[PDB]
Amino acid sequence: KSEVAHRFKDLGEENFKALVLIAFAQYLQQCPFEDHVKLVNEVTEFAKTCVADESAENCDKSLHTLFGDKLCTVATLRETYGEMADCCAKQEPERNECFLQHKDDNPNLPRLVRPEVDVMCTAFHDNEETFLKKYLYEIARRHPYFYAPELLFFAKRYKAAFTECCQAADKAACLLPKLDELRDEGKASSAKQRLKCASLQKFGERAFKAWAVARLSQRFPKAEFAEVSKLVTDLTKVHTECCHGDLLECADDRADLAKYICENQDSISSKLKECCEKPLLEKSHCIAEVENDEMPADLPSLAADFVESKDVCKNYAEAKDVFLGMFLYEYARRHPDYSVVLLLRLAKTYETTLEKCCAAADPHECYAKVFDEFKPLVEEPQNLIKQNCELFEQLGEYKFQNALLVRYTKKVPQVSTPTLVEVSRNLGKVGSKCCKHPEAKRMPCAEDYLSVVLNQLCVLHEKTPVSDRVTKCCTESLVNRRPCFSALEVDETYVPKEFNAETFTFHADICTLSEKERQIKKQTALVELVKHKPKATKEQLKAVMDDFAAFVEKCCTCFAEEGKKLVAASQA
Ligand SMILES: CCCCCCCCCCCCCCCCCC(=O)O
Ligand SMILES: *N1=[C]C2=[C][C]=[C][C]=C2N2[C]C3=[C][C]=[C][C]=C3[B@]21[O]
Ligand SMILES: CCCCCCCCCCCCCCCC(=O)O
Repeated sequence: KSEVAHRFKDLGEENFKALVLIAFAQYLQQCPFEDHVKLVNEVTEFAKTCVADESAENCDKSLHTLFGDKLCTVATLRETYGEMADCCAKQEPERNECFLQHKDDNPNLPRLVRPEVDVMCTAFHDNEETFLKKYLYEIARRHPYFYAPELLFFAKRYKAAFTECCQAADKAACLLPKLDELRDEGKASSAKQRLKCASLQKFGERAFKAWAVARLSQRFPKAEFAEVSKLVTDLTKVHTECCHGDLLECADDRADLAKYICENQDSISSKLKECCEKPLLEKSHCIAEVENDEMPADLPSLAADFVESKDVCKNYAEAKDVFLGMFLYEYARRHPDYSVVLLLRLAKTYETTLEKCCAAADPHECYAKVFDEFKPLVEEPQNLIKQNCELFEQLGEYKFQNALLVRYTKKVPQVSTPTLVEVSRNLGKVGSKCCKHPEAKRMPCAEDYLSVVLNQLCVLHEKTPVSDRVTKCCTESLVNRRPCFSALEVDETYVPKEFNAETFTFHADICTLSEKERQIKKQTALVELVKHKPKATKEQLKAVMDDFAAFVEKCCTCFAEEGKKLVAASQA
């Protein structure tokens, strides 16, 4: 079975010529684009010889072998990959394992910098195949562990924005907003894939399955616990393998899970019809982002089996993870409106309760009212979402972001100004995205988007530690991470920042700037305003903000004239 030829079929020549490009670009991050093009063309030509004759020359070697063979022929030594060239002296599965250990992950590559809209649409027109292929090359060499089929999914959406906006009226009003959402979603996926690999190693796979049972029970409410438990086991085995870095081994386990799910749709979900009729690449991908199946009508209460029962301590003791997983599965399938972390708080609370009750003379009397403990935990994110979405409606996205700047700078003023501006604007975005949902779908939307922003804040703070309270909340636990950040009181031991005079100086270049960039600096100064006087309160801050609005809108030169009056007047 010639694997290079079989891969070429059922996957398509176009997807083959793109995955081979992403694959080699993830290893040879230093080699130029045109050098990569020949290698993809050479592998494509060689694959075509195996397509025309499966038992031809060098067509009997498997995927890792021909990959490793072609990779060890590029004068890899002395060209950055000196150590990676030493992998050639090994053989499978040591040579490929050696290749994975030498992915740079942090290559000293310049910021990509997008060209002008007219330049891109012209380059996209005159040479579309070369234009898009350079896009895959430049992104794959900077994200060496980004799952290649997933990176290919973004390339299609990248091309869809160019075909529509390049033949339009105001192209920049069409293309540029699509590219930013595309680039933002690309960073979110990259950080999500890493957060899940780090969560697997830091906290162990016992807690990883708990996250998977809850999410899968919400996704597949019409599935038995045994099916959900098997899907969680296989899904964990896939993530454990895909975090090693090997694309080929990750893809095969990822395709076997989709095949099993499509063969057992009648015992998993009713919403996997059009999902399972997609090709190999999209099948595994679409199932990951599948809508929750309809909840089974007339589901009994969890009072019977988990709090009343007759004897439940015996059931919990023999399997202190299965019985907790059955409670999590039954609670999650009934509450698709809860976040995954909320359901884990209820289970962990139900866990700590049983161990204190089953360690008592009358365990039943100890756990007789365990469900009263869940009400405060369910109402805590609900009140936070409603209090913040309502404050978002009466403010708009911008003024909601500024209310978050003041609130979070006063909590941790030690955080750098560019990080406080970035995190607060992204936290305002989850308001513009999730408050447009009803209460039945607001908590999961917030959980998914907050997990992206809160992790981005942590990885920035991890590389440059600054606050102990940010460090504790960032390394506590992924279940208690959000309640940790929301429980931060304002910093009382913080000494006010010194009045840097130039920081509050503006120069009328902000008059004609950029709607984002103009308010980036308008929000940067607001952070520096709060850092200088951390005891200003909203009334005085709304006064200085109102005084700045009249100073900026009118005097737009005078920025030094009226500016000096503002600084002295604000000193109050
Ligand atoms: C975001 C891209 C990650 C790439 C590696 C993913 C490895 C594991 C993904 C395999 C899942 C296949 C679909 C499983 C169906 C479960 C749906 C769900 O994830 O909630
Ligand atoms: N992702 C995500 C997350 C976060 C935190 C913790 C954990 C986790 N995990 C698990 C699962 C299941 C299903 C789907 C997805 C997922 B992940 O990986
Ligand atoms: C910089 C500190 C960020 C703190 C984030 C507080 C934002 C609160 C908004 C409502 C939180 C909703 C969380 C739902 C998921 C969960 O149960 O934690």
